[PDB]
Amino acid sequence: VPGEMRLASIAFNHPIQVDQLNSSYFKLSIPTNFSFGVTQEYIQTTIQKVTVDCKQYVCNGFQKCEQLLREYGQFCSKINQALHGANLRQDDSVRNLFASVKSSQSSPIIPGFGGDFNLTLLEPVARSAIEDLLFDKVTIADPGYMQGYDDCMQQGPASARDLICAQYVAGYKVLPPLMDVNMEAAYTSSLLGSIAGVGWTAGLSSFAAIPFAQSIFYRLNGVGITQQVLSENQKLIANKFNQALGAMQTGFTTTNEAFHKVQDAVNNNAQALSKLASELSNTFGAISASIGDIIQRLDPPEQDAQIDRLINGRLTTLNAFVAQQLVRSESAALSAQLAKDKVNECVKAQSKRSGFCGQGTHIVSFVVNAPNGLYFMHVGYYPSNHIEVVSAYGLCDAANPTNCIAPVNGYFIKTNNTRIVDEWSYTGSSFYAPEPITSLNTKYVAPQVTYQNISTNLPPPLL
Amino acid sequence: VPGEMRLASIAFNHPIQVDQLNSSYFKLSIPTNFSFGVTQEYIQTTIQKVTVDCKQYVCNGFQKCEQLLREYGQFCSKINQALHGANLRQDDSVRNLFASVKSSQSSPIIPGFGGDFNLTLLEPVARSAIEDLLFDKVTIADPGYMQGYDDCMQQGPASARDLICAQYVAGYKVLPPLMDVNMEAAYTSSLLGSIAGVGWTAGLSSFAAIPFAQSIFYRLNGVGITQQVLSENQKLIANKFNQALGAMQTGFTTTNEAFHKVQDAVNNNAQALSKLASELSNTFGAISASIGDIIQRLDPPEQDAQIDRLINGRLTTLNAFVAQQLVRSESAALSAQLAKDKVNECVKAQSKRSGFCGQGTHIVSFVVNAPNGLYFMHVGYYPSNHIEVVSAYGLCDAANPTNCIAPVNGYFIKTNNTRIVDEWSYTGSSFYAPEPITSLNTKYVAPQVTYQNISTNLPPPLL
Amino acid sequence: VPGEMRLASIAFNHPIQVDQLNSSYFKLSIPTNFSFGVTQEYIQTTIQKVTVDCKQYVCNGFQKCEQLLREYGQFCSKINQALHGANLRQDDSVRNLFASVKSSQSSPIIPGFGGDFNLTLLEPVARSAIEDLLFDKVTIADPGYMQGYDDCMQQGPASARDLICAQYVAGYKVLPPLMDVNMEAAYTSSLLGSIAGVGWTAGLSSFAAIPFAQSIFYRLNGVGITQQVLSENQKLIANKFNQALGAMQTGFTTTNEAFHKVQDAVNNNAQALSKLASELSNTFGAISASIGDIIQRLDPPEQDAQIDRLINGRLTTLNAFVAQQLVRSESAALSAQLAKDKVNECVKAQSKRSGFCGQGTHIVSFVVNAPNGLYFMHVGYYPSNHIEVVSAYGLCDAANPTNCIAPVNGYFIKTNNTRIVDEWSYTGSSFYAPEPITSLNTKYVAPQVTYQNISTNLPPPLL
Amino acid sequence: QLHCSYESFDVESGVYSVSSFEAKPSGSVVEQAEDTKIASQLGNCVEYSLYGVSGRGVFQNCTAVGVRQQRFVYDAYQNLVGYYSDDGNYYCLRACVSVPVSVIYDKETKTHATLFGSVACEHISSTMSQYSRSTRSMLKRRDSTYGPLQTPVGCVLGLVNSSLFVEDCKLPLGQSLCALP
Ligand SMILES: *[C@@H]1O[C@H](CO)[C@@H](O[C@@H]2O[C@H](CO)[C@@H](O)[C@H](O)[C@H]2NC(C)=O)[C@H](O)[C@H]1NC(C)=O
Ligand SMILES: *[C@@H]1O[C@H](CO)[C@@H](O[C@@H]2O[C@H](CO)[C@@H](O)[C@H](O)[C@H]2NC(C)=O)[C@H](O)[C@H]1NC(C)=O
Ligand SMILES: *[C@@H]1O[C@H](CO)[C@@H](O[C@@H]2O[C@H](CO)[C@@H](O)[C@H](O)[C@H]2NC(C)=O)[C@H](O)[C@H]1NC(C)=O
Ligand SMILES: *[C@@H]1O[C@H](CO)[C@@H](O[C@@H]2O[C@H](CO)[C@@H](O)[C@H](O)[C@H]2NC(C)=O)[C@H](O)[C@H]1NC(C)=O
Ligand SMILES: *[C@@H]1O[C@H](CO)[C@@H](O[C@@H]2O[C@H](CO)[C@@H](O)[C@H](O)[C@H]2NC(C)=O)[C@H](O)[C@H]1NC(C)=O
Ligand SMILES: *[C@@H]1O[C@H](CO)[C@@H](O[C@@H]2O[C@H](CO)[C@@H](O)[C@H](O)[C@H]2NC(C)=O)[C@H](O)[C@H]1NC(C)=O
Ligand SMILES: *[C@@H]1O[C@H](CO)[C@@H](O[C@@H]2O[C@H](CO)[C@@H](O)[C@H](O)[C@H]2NC(C)=O)[C@H](O)[C@H]1NC(C)=O
Ligand SMILES: *[C@@H]1O[C@H](CO)[C@@H](O[C@@H]2O[C@H](CO)[C@@H](O)[C@H](O)[C@H]2NC(C)=O)[C@H](O)[C@H]1NC(C)=O
Ligand SMILES: *[C@@H]1O[C@H](CO)[C@@H](O[C@@H]2O[C@H](CO)[C@@H](O)[C@H](O)[C@H]2NC(C)=O)[C@H](O)[C@H]1NC(C)=O
Ligand SMILES: *[C@@H]1O[C@H](CO)[C@@H](O[C@@H]2O[C@H](CO)[C@@H](O)[C@H](O)[C@H]2NC(C)=O)[C@H](O)[C@H]1NC(C)=O
Ligand SMILES: *[C@@H]1O[C@H](CO)[C@@H](O)[C@H](O)[C@H]1NC(C)=O
Ligand SMILES: *[C@@H]1O[C@H](CO)[C@@H](O)[C@H](O)[C@H]1NC(C)=O
Ligand SMILES: *[C@@H]1O[C@H](CO)[C@@H](O)[C@H](O)[C@H]1NC(C)=O
Ligand SMILES: *[C@@H]1O[C@H](CO)[C@@H](O)[C@H](O)[C@H]1NC(C)=O
Ligand SMILES: *[C@@H]1O[C@H](CO)[C@@H](O)[C@H](O)[C@H]1NC(C)=O
Repeated sequence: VPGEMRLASIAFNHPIQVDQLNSSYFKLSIPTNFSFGVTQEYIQTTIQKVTVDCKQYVCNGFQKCEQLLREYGQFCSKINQALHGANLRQDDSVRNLFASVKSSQSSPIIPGFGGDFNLTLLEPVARSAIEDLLFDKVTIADPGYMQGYDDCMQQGPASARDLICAQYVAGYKVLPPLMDVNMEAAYTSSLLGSIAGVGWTAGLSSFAAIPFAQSIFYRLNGVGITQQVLSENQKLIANKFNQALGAMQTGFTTTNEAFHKVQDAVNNNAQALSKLASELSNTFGAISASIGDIIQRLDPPEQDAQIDRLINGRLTTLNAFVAQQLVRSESAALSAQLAKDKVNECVKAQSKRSGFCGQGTHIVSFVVNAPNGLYFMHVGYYPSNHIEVVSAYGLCDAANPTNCIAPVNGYFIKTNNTRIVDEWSYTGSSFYAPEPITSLNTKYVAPQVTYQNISTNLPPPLL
Repeated sequence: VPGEMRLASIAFNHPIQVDQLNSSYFKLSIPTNFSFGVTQEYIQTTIQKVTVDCKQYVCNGFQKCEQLLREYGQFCSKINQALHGANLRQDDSVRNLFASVKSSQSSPIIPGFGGDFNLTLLEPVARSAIEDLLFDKVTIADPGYMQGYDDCMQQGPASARDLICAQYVAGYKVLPPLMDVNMEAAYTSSLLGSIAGVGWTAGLSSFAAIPFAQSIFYRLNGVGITQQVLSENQKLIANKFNQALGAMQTGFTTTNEAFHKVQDAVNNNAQALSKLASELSNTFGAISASIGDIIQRLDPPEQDAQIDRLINGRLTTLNAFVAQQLVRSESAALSAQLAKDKVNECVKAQSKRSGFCGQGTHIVSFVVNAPNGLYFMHVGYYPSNHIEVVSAYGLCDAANPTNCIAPVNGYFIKTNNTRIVDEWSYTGSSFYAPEPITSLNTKYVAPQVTYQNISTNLPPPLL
Repeated sequence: VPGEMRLASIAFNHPIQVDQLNSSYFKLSIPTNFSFGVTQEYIQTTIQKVTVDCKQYVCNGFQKCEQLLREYGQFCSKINQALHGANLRQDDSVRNLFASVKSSQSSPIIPGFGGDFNLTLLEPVARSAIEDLLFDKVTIADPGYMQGYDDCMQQGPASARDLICAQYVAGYKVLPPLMDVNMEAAYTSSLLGSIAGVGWTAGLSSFAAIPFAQSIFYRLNGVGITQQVLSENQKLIANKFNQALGAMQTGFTTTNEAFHKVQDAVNNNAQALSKLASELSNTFGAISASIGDIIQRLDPPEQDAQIDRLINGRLTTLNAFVAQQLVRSESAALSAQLAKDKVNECVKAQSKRSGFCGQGTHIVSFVVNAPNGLYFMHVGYYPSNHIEVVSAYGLCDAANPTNCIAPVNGYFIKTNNTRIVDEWSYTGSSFYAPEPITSLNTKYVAPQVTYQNISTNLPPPLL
Repeated sequence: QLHCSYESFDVESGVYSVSSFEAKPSGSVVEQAEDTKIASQLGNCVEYSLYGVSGRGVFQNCTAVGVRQQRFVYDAYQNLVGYYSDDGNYYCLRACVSVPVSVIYDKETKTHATLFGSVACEHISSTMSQYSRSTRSMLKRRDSTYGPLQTPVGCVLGLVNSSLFVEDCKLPLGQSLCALP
C-alpha cells in the first residue's frame, strides 16, 4: 500500500525576464510557435421553478387541521404570492436573454461547414453532439411532464425512486421550462450561422456571408499575425485548431471546473426540494409526525394543541424555503445579465479586451445549451518559444531628418534573415517572421531623437 | 360574451437566410430603408430611507413596558445602529453618482435646440415635460416635509388616508432625499448641454460646442452611412427622428416594461412600511394588541408575563425588517454602479459595443430623473428592406499584381446603378447606396488570391 | 468655546458655459495648464476564513450535554458542511484572480527605475513602502499561526487581550490565508515589471521592454497631446507626476474614503467573531450561562430541561452566523471579479473608457496588496485654465473644391501665434499649443458645406 | 380562492396555482392474524391497517427485497415502502397521488380555463370523485360540450386546438404552449 503524504512548497513560476536597456534601441520578446487551445465556462441563467400547495403541505385533508389552519390562512397566501412573483421573474430573464441572442439573419447550416475545420458542433440534422455529452454526463433525474404523473402511479416499475413522484405526495409542483428545448436549439443554431463574420465594420446591419475559414484568417490578421504567414501555414493552422477542439471529447469530467459547476447547479436544485421533503417527518415536539395518527390517539382538547405545535413548525419551514428561493432567483438574474453581455461581445465579435475568455487574445467562441444555463467555449491563441531580438523605436532618413517612419501593428527588428539584404525588417506582433519594410507596413510620424538614422537604403520613402 | 381560450404554439421567427457561396465573390445582405426608434430602461439607484423609534414601536410609553423593555434595551440599540449605517450608505451612493454625471463644461440650454429636431426634453424655463409625465403617471403618495405633520393633524381634510401620517403613530420616520429635486434637475440639464459633442477624440478635455444636428451627422457617419447620403436626406432624417421621439408621449403605460419597473420600485417601498404597521395589531398569543388595555385588565403578576410575550414578538418583527432593509440597500448600491457606467458610456459617448442600449447600433441617448433612480432613453437605428447583392473581397490591377485595394467601412459591390459606368461600386455598411470608387473610400492592402483582377479601369491607382 | 452651528445651502458648481454658435465655425474650449493627480480605491477580494468546532461551542465536554446534544447532532453536521463549502469558495476566488494577474514575462526590477520618476512603490530588496503604510495604519490584531497558541498560554504577557486567543476557548478556528504574503508580493512585482508598456498593439504576445518614461510619453500622445509639446516639457512633466505621487504619503487617514473602506473591511471581520463570543454568556431564560454550574445546582429531571433550553438557543445563534457568512462570501466573490477586470484593463493597459479610474482620462495605474483585497492607485490627467478659441470643421482649396482636409486627433483653430504666418493652425485635443498644418496632422475627407474656403496658402495639398 | 388570496375583486391576468385534488379513499384493507373479505384489494387508494400500523395508500405486487420477517420495509425518511403479507407475497406501497391544478385567468375578457399539470387526460373526467373544492361549473358553461385536451405540458379544459402561431400570449403555459385569449 501507499506511504506517507509529502509536505511540499507551492511553486512560483517566474516570468521570463527581459533585460531592460537604455539608449536608442531595445530588446524585444516575441513568440515563434503559437498553439491553439480552448477554455470553457458555465453561466447559469435560471433557477428551477417551483410552487407549493401550502394547504396540502401543512396537512393532508384532515378536517381538524383545516379548521385550525384557517387562523393562519394568511401565511399561505403570502407564501403563494412570493413564489409566484419569483417564478415570473425567472420567465422574464429568459425572454430577455433570448431576444438578444437572436440574429436578424444567418447562413443556412450545412454539413462540411468550415472546410478543413472539423466543427463537431453542427446539429445532427436536434440538439448537438456537445450538448448531448453535457446532458448525458449530468446525473439529473429524468423530467416529468410526459408521461409525468403516471410514473408515480402503480402502472410502472417497482424500482422508481424519483423525488419527482414525491411531488404528488408533498404538494410540490415543478413548473415546465418556458422555452421548449427545440426552440432553444434553434436559437443557438442561429448564432452558429451568424459567424463568418462580425468584421467589415460594426456588423449590426449588413451580413458578410463569407466562409468560416475566411473569417478566421481575418481574425488572425486582427491580432498582428501578418498575412504572408497566414497564407503559408493555412493547413497547419487548420490542424492545430482541430486538435484544440478534439480535446473537448475528453473534457467532460469533474476535474474540469466548468463541468463541475454544471453538476452543482443541478445538485442545488435537488437539495432545495429534498429539504422540504425531509421536514414532513420532522416533529416539533409533537407526539407524531402524522396528523391522522395524532388525531386517532388523542382526546380533542389535547389533540388541537398538538396539531397547532406541528402546524407552526411546518409554516416556519415554508417561510425559510421561500426566503431561500428569493435569494437564489436574484443571483440567477444577475448571472443571466452577464451571459447576455458575453453573447453580445465574445460570441458575436472578436474581443480586444483581454480579461474575458481564455487568456490568449481572442478568436471565435461558441455557445451551447446546458442545464439551467449557457455553456461557453472560447478558442484562444497561446504563444510559445519566445526569442529575444534587437528592435528600434523607428527609422529616419539621415540625409533628410523630416522623413521618418514607424511600424504599423508590428516592430522594426535588426534583420537576422538571409533572404533580406536590407539592414532592418518588419515583423508581426503575435508571431515572429521577418519581411522587407514597405509602405504597407508603415506610417509617417513626426521625428524623434530615438529613431535610427539610416545612411543609405530605405524603401518608404525611397528618397 | 367571449368564447373559449385558444391553444397556440409560440412562433419562432426565422432569420433571413443568406446563401453561402464558395469562390472569389460572395453574397451580401444590406438594408435599404432605415428607421429610427427608441428603447427605454429604468435603473434604480436608491432605497427610501427609513428610521424607527424602537422604543416607541415596541411600546407606547406605558410605564410597565418601559421597565420590562430595559432588559432588552440592547436589541434596540443594535436596530438603530444597523439602520443608521444603511442610510449612510444610501447617501454615499448618491453623492458618488452625481459626482460623475457632472460635466466640467456645457452649452447653455435655449429654446429651438436641435434645429429641426423637436427636443421635448428641454426644461420649461423646472423639471421637464417627460419627467412630469413620469411623476404624474406614478401613483405614489404625496411627500411629507412640507407641510408634513400638519396633514396628520385635525387641521386638514377628513379624507386623508396617508401612511405618512401613520408614521407619527408608529414612530417611523422617512428621511428626506439627500439632493433636493432642483439640484437634481440641474445635474441632468448639464448632461443635456454636454451633447454636441462627444466625438473628435478625447472629449475628456476639450469641448466641441457644435450644433446638435451636426453631432448627429457625425454619429451617422460613425456607423458606416456615407456622407453623400446624409447630405441628401437631412430633412428626411429629422422627420424620422422626430416620429421616434413623438411615440414617447404614449409610452407611459404599464404595458411598457420600463415604466412598470418604476411603478414597482414605488410599490416595494410602500409595502415595506405597511408590514410594520400591520404588526402593531398582531398579537403573539397575548390577550390584547394594546398594551394599555392589557394593563388595565390584569393583576401585575400576570400582566408582566403577557407584556413580555408581546414585546418579544415585536422585537422579532423589527429584526426581520432590518435584515430586509440591509439586503435591499445593497442591491440598490450595485444598481447605482450600473447607472454610473451607462452615464459614462451610453450618455457621454456613442457606443460601439452593441447589446447595450436598444438593439440598433447606437446613436445619442438621454437620461432623466425618475422616482428612486434614473430613466434612460436610447435612440437607435433599425434596418429594414434588406436586399442581396454580389460583392468582392477586394480589387487589384491585372497588369500589376502588387496594386491591391480594399474598401474602408463599406463594401465593393457589382454595380447595379445606371449613373455609374464603372464595373464596381462602393457602398456604406449601414445603408445601401452605390458610389464611384475613389481613394477616399479605400486602403492599400497586400495582394490575396480572392481579389478580383481588373482588366482595365480602376481610378485608385489610376495606373 | 465655539458658537452656534450655521445653516447653509449646498453649493452647486456651475459648468463653464461655452456659447453655442451657428454658421461655418465654432467656439472651442481647450485647457492650457494640465496637472497630474491620483485617486485610489479598495476592492475587497476575500472574507476571513472561519470554522467552528460543533461539539464544542454548544457545550464544553460536559457529559449531560453530550447525551442531550446527540438528538440535535445533525444540526452541527449541517453547520460544518456549510462553512466548509464557504471556505472552499474563498480559496477558489483567490486562485482564479492570481492566475490572471500573472504575466508571462516582465522586466527585472532595479533601483532607479523610471529615470526622473520617483516610483517609491519599488520593493525594498519584501512588501513595499506603500503596503507597509497600509498595514501599519490599520488597527487589526496581530495574527497567530506562529507562534499563535503559545500567546494564549501563561508563557506570555498578562496584557494580552486578543480575540484570537479566545478562539481556543470558544472552539473557533481562523484558517490561514491561502497564498502566503511573500507569493502575493511576487505577483504584484510581476505586474510592476509588465508596465512600459501595453502599447504597440496586441501586448497579449510580445513584450516591448522599454523604459518607463518612454511608455509615459506614448500614453500622453494617446490622449491628444502633441509630440512637440511632450519633448519640450519632459522635465516639467516628471515633476508634476512626482508631486501627485508625493501626496500618497499623507493620504492614509480616515478622511480618505478608500482608506476608510480598508479599515471597515477589518472591522466587519472582527465583529462577526465577537458576536459568537458574546453569545456564550447569553442565557435563553436558562438558570445560568455555565453548563457546569447548572449541572451542579440541579436535580437531573430539571437539569436536563434547563440544558435543552440553553442548547436550542446556542444552535440558533450558530445557524444565524452561518447564514451571515454565506452572504458575505458571495459578495466578496463578486467583488473579486470586479478586481480581476480592473487588473486586466486599468493596470495592464491604458483605458479609453472614462468611467473607471480617476476622472481625468487614463494614464498608468498601479496596484498593491491591502488587507483582504487589492488597493488601486490611478494616475490621471486634470485640465485647467480653459480658454475659448475660434475653430473650423475643416479646410478646402477654393480653387479646387474636391481637395478637403480635416484634422486628426486635434482641431483647426484660427491662429493666435506670432510665430506662425499661416492663417490657420493645428492644436492637440488635450492641450493648447498651435502648430503649422502639415500632412502628418490631417486626413483627406469628402467635401462639406461647412468647410472653409482657402483662397491662397494651404501646405496639404500645396496645390 | 384566487380572489381571496389577493384580497380583491380584480386579479391581474396570469397563470395561477390553486389547491390540488387530494386522493379519494377506497375501502379498507386489513391484515392482522391472531372481518372479511378485505385481506387484499389491489388497488387504488384504500386505507389500511397492518398489525397496528396504519395509513392510506396503493398497493402493487412487486419483487422480494430484504429482509423477510421484519415485515415492514422503509426508506431513509421512514416512509413505509412495502410489506410482506402472510400470503407470502411482497407488495409495495406508493401511498397516493394527487392532481395539481392551476388556472388560466384572462382579466381583460374576464374568462378562464384550467390546467391539470402532468396528470394526463386518461384520469380526467367531467365530474370528480376526489375532491378539492365544491364546484368547477364556470368552466363547464363551455366545457359541458367538450372532451379534455391533451397537451405536452398536460391535460387541459376549455383550451381548443386552434394550431395558431403567435409571438407572445401573455399567458404562456411553458414549453411552446401558449394560451391565447
Ligand atoms: C510547436 O508547438 C507545438 C505545441 O502545440 C509542438 O507540438 C508538440 O511538441 C512537443 C515537444 O516535445 C511534443 O511533446 C508534443 O507531442 C507535440 N504535439 C502536441 C500535439 O502537443 C511542436 O513540436 C512545436 N514545434 C514545431 C516546429 O511545430
Ligand atoms: C472530424 O471529422 C471526422 C470525419 O471527417 C469525424 O471523425 C469520426 O467520426 C465518426 C462519426 O462519429 C466516428 O465514428 C469516428 O470515430 C471519428 N473518428 C475519430 C474520432 O478518429 C468527426 O466528424 C470529427 N472528429 C473529430 C475528432 O473532430
Ligand atoms: C538621428 O539624427 C538626428 C539629427 O537631428 C538626432 O537628433 C538629435 O539628437 C541629439 C542627441 O542628443 C539631440 O540633442 C538633438 O536635439 C536632436 N536633434 C533635433 C533636431 O532634435 C538623432 O538623435 C539621431 N539618432 C540617433 C539614434 O542618434
Ligand atoms: C421605409 O420605412 C418606413 C418605416 O417603416 C415606411 O414608412 C411607413 O411604413 C408603414 C408600414 O406599415 C406605414 O404604415 C406608414 O404609413 C409609413 N409612413 C410613416 C410616415 O410611418 C416607408 O414606407 C418605407 N419605405 C419603403 C420604400 O419601404
Ligand atoms: C414637436 O414640436 C411641436 C412644435 O413645433 C410641439 O407640439 C406642440 O406642443 C405644444 C406644447 O405642448 C402643444 O400645445 C401643441 O398641441 C403641440 N402640437 C402638436 C401637433 O402636437 C412639440 O414640441 C412637439 N410635438 C410632438 C408631438 O413631438
Ligand atoms: C488574380 O490574380 C492573382 C495574382 O496575384 C491570382 O492569385 C494567385 O492565384 C494562384 C491560383 O492557384 C495562386 O497559386 C497564387 O499563389 C496567387 N497569387 C498570390 C500572390 O498568392 C488570383 O488567382 C487571380 N484571381 C482571379 C479571380 O483570376
Ligand atoms: C499650472 O497649474 C498649477 C497647478 O497644478 C498652478 O500652480 C499652482 O498655483 C496655485 C495658485 O493659487 C499656487 O497656490 C500653487 O503654489 C501653485 N503650485 C503648485 C500646486 O505646485 C498654476 O495654475 C499653473 N502653474 C504654472 C503656469 O506655472
Ligand atoms: C523621491 O525619492 C527620494 C529618494 O529617491 C525620497 O527621499 C527619501 O525617501 C525615503 C524613502 O522613500 C524617505 O524615508 C525619506 O524621508 C526621503 N527623504 C526626503 C528628504 O524626502 C523622496 O521622499 C521622494 N519624493 C517623492 C515626492 O516621491
Ligand atoms: C493670443 O495671443 C495673445 C498675445 O500673444 C495673448 O494675449 C495675452 O493674454 C494674457 C492673458 O491675461 C495677458 O496676460 C497678456 O498680456 C497678453 N499678451 C499680449 C501681448 O497682449 C492671448 O492670451 C492668446 N490667446 C488667446 C486665446 O487670445
Ligand atoms: C466653400 O465653397 C463651396 C463651393 O465650392 C461652398 O459649397 C456650397 O455647398 C452647398 C451644399 O450644401 C451648396 O448648396 C452651395 O450652393 C455651395 N455654395 C456655392 C457658393 O457654390 C461652401 O459652402 C463654401 N464654404 C463656406 C464656408 O461658405
Ligand atoms: C543608460 O543611458 C543613460 C543616458 O545618459 C546613461 O546616463 C546611463 O549611464 C546608461 N546606463 C548604463 C550604461 O548602465
Ligand atoms: C466550391 O469550391 C470547391 C473548391 O474547389 C469545389 O470543390 C466545390 O465544388 C465548389 N462548389 C460547392 C457547391 O461547394
Ligand atoms: C443662425 O443662422 C441662421 C441662418 O439664416 C439664422 O437665421 C439664425 O438667426 C442664426 N442664429 C442666431 C442665434 O443668430
Ligand atoms: C405476484 O403475485 C402473483 C400472485 O398474485 C404471484 O404468482 C407472482 O409470483 C408475484 N410476482 C413476483 C413475486 O414477482
Ligand atoms: C392539434 O392540431 C395539430 C395540427 O397539426 C394536430 O397535429 C394535433 O394532432 C391536434 N391535436 C392535439 C391533441 O394536439
